Amino acid sequence: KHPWLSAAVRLADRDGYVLSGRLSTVEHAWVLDHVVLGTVILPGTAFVELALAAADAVGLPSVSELTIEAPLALPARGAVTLQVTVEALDATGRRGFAVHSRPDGAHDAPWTAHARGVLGAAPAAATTAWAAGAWPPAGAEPVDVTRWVEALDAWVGPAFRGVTAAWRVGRSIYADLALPEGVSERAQDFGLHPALLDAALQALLRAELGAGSSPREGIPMPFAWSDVALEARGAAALRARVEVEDASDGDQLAASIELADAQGQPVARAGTFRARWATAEHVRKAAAG
Repeated sequence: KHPWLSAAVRLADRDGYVLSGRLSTVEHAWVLDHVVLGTVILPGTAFVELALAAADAVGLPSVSELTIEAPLALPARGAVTLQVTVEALDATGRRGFAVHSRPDGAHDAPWTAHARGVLGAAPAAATTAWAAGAWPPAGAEPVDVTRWVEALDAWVGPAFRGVTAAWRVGRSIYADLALPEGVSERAQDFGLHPALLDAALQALLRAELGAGSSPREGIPMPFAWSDVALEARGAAALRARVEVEDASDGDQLAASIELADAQGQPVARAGTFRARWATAEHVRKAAAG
């Protein structure tokens, strides 16, 4: 089952699936803590979670690609209806998909597309030996996760403060991630709780927007993910390795993410995450539609 998807229909007239559900900000008030430069939107890691749920429903192991097209503005006390569409399996073993929402109750309001991509085979496994033994890895320098970062600390609520400690060795950020109290109780209901995957992004941003960085307007916003596969569902706390790619584009940030459980074993990996710097007005306008 899933907290946000209540039906998974295998289509009868073509090779495809339609997953439907509902996201209530009363039942899941934690999502409202995701305030982005003043605008309340669902975290993009929630689209990853929904795509991972679709992969499980259709028997594929990975989200090969996901593009975020438009944010999902969250009602202060209401619900949105969700739909995940999954297309036919092609000769390379891949399926297109899309994630959509519409305001709850308005049964002929138009659907809004938030994310699209392709489901497929899983990429190569990555060791989690970095999570075993010495922690942090030898030679690490601390990242002060309590140091103020305006773009995060001015805005987000408690569910989106999920980094308990972080360090860096060169391009690799190592972090302890944990869902806050209250929020953690639902972790077992998700494939990968969106606030827990978002904590890996928080660790990256605190490292990149922190001490010694040049000030910049706004915040990097995820727009694309590649090769995201879960090995274990329902985790509440993790160790993370976030390896930053050398940025060939000054307006973008890119990294891989690897997550390990408390026993040192793999939980999930994202081959690539890509973000682009966005201003407050850009986010406001995008959420307004």
